[PDB]
Amino acid sequence: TATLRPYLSAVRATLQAALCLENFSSQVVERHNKPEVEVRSSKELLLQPVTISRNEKEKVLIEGSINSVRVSIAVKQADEIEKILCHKFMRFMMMRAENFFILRRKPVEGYDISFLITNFHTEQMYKHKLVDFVIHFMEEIDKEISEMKLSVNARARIVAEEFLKNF
Amino acid sequence: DIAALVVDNGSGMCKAGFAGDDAPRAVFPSIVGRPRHQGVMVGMGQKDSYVGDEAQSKRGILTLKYPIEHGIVTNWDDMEKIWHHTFYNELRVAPEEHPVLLTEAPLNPKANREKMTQIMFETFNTPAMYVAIQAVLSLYASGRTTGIVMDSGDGVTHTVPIYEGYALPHAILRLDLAGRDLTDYLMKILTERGYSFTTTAEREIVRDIKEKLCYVALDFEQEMATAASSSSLEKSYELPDGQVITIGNERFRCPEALFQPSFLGMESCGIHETTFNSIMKCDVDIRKDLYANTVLSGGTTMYPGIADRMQKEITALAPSTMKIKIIAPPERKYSVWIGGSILASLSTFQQMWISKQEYDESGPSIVHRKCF
Amino acid sequence: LMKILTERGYSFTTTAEREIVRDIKEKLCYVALDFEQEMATAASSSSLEKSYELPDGQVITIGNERFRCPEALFQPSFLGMESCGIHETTFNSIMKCDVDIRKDLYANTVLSGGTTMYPGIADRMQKEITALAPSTMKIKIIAPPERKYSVWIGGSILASLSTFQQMWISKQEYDESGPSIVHRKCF
Amino acid sequence: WXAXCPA
Amino acid sequence: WXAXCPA
Amino acid sequence: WXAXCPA
Amino acid sequence: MILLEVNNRIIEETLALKFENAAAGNKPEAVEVTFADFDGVLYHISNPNGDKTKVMVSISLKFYKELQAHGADELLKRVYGSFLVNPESGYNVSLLYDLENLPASKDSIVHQAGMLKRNCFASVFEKYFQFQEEGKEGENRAVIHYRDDETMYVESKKDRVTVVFSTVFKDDDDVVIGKVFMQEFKEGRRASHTAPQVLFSHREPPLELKDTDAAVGDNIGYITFVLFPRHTNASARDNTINLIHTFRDYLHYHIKCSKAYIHTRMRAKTSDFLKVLNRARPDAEKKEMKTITGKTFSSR
Ligand SMILES: Nc1ncnc2c1ncn2[C@@H]1O[C@H](COP(=O)(O)OP(=O)(O)O)[C@@H](O)[C@H]1O
Ligand SMILES: [Mg+2]
Repeated sequence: TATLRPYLSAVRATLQAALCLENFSSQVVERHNKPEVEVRSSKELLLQPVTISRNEKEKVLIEGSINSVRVSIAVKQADEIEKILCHKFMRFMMMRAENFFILRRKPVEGYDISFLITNFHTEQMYKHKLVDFVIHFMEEIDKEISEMKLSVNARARIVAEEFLKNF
Repeated sequence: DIAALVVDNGSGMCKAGFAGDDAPRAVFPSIVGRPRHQGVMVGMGQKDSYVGDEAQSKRGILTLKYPIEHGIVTNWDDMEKIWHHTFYNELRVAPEEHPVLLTEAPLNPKANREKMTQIMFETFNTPAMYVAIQAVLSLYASGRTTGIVMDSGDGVTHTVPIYEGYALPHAILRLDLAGRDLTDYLMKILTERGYSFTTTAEREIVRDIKEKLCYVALDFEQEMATAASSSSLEKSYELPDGQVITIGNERFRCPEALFQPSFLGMESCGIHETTFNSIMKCDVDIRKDLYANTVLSGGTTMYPGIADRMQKEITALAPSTMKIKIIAPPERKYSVWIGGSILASLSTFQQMWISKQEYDESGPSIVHRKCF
Repeated sequence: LMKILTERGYSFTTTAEREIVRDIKEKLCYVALDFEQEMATAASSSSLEKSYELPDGQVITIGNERFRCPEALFQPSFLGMESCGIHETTFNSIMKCDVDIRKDLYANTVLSGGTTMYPGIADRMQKEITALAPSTMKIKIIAPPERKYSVWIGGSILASLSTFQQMWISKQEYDESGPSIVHRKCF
Repeated sequence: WXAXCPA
Repeated sequence: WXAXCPA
Repeated sequence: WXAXCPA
Repeated sequence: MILLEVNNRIIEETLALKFENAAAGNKPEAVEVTFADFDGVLYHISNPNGDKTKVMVSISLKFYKELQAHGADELLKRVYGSFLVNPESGYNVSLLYDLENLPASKDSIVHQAGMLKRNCFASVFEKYFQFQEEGKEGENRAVIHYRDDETMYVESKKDRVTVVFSTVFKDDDDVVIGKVFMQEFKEGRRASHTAPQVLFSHREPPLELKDTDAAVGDNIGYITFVLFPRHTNASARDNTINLIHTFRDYLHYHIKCSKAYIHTRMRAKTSDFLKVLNRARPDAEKKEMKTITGKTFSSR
């Protein structure tokens, strides 16, 4: 859209300032190769967690590291119906978290969705296309949730007409 | 900067934009199309429904339906989709960041504007909204404070006299007779030549023909005799398949229905008599000021030479000492929106919105108390 | 009524349907005793709703409008008119008479016509006139149950009289002067 | 409309 | 027909 | 009427 | 299934099985089946004092007191004849079928035994239908506690019957979706040229509930049906009673199917987002052709 343009430009510019990932083997365990932002084992391989917010309640928290990036998104939820629909939709997104290679089966507490892009995802898959996917999600999620809301309204109207027709 | 949205949302053409401009940002036909066949090619654009210009482009394989009929919303599941496409696809702006200014024809069911408010607040969560009459916005766009507007909208015609900014709600007149009825009439009378248009995709072609070749006659009988006696008044149009049609006498019979509803089997009176009666409904001591400030509007008053016919009819009706001056700006097709971009931009208006908390307190019925 | 019915969503516009609207009026309309109270009631309860069946089988449902249509008789401002209601008209036409005869007129006010056949118009008129007139005078709205034909019934009573036979306009007299004679013989 | 005319 | 439909 | 009001 | 049905399946099944076993001449076996229904109704089909020849079908309702009022058993008696006996201890209504005195055409009594709850409801409801048919104004108006936190206020006048549902849902998601499902309930009268006047309110209770004990509050919704003498006549009152009886349960049912409806659209959009992600995976240069099972091709 055109009301999220500076917010999305800032988010995209912060995404490709992180996502400069490198291969790294663990220090606190013999031969494991684990994402350093998930284990939080070494405090020297962790960059500052940067927040980019459009208003009080829509934001992106980006936690960088040497071989991983965790991007948590707190989406706009205006009323209770949008909250229910956003919850169910994010849940149906988590369900397939092996088809989405950069997704995370559980969101970071306080945030609606979370992506975890390690270094293998930037070595075996296009980096700019991952950035584009994140920005496209942030662009289109509000529109899709609004269409869900309109679908619920239409279902309510059809149910009312199906009842009051028999009288 | 942050400014209110102005959404005309007419009966046939949805026009939306930002307040403070001199032209609508997005203009598109308010139709919803759904496919009537079954795809066979894998992965090629399988989606539920097209809306707006996209439906016009792919109208060959869709069935088009108008959500608004005669100025009344008759399918809310489609009006919601229209507004959604306006917000997120045409203007591409979040709905809960700007106040909205909607328009509605006068003498309309209260349920219409009540549901408008309910949709704008519960669904899209706009922080403020307002539902103004179309003729008042047209007069605001004209740039005066007294006169009678004759908004021959495409879906509906209506006249609203105003004097010194004091609208007279007992002289407003509404006539359900406008562009869509003329389109259907043209479809009905085109069969005489032999051209048969039945489906909606063909009604769109008929509207494109009406919007291009039709014109109103200064004197009906004279034009009929001229078209019958000489083949010098016929025009040629090319359908979007290569066929060529030639329409003559029909050209001025379609818009003539506006002045003679008897053609369409209606008991009503022409728009000229409607305007004259709406003027004579007012008190005498102001009638002259109306006679010299008759204003046209709507996309159905774009027919060539309609100002002359209207002036002649009203001069024949009104007394012979009043100066009739049909104010017809060459931009009338957007006047209803233009005045909006003015009204929402004024500084003495920012206290007349319907705030979200006012609605949360008083229910959707607050539109009757706030909006005139 | 045709104008306010569109609010519910019924569009009667043809002269043929004006008869249907007049029928709806004389079948369901009624005069409210306290207008603001009835407006508060009809907007808070489903006790005013009434259903009418059009000749095509559809049924419309009118609530509030049932008493907004005749209320205009007491508040012509609803129709954009400037004049006063019928109660104020009666009170004024009384007050313009001599002082000695105001009491008798107060006591013997008589309704008539076919527009006064509204359930609850006699009591509303009595309340309004009592509110206008002084407290020592007594108001009696003589509303007979045949007030739809009074102008005819009385018209009959007059014609059958024997002392009235001299007040006629005979053919010879019209032949003498002309159509202007109606200004002299008839009062 | 609901009564009279379609809309 | 001439335009629309065959006849 | 002729002047004022219709009739 | 769109509209909920009024006949219970377990009662019909059990009684038809017992009647088939009795009609064939087999010796009767024991039966003790307890179950439930909508609105907290409790059924119990058993035998009286181990008498394997009699089957007693008892029902416990929530409008306990409104059915004990005088005249609230006219319909039950009329429909059930000699089957209606004294209630079993702890229950409210009780039918008693003797497996040796069963009349012919055993389908009718089972069809009328599966509608025991509907008949108990219609018996306490036709009172006001009659109070309106007989041309009497100001007849008794009551509040049927058809549930435990919701009420149905019935009133009968000279020319109408007003039914006001005071309803509230238990779960938060159900409350949020029910606000919508009840707001959009006046848009149904555009589907039929003859539908009762429906009014919805959740700002304030109607003026009918100001002298009565119908449930009120700031979380309750009020839905007023105005049934006119074209919906309560002696020929179309069966459908009206069925609908007024199953209205709340039907709304609950469709609120709970709305979620299973939305889930399909959410799966579709999830796949549509996966297709946008797929633009990041670099297309392979050569793939090995496998089999339906997934093993190597084993041939060119
Ligand atoms: N130049 C024209 N001549 C004749 N008819 C026109 C012309 N332009 C538009 N129309 C017709 O008038 C209508 C346009 O009115 P419009 O301003 O869009 O009002 P609405 O928003 O109610 O559709 C359309 O139905 C169109 O077919
Ligand atoms: Mg318009």
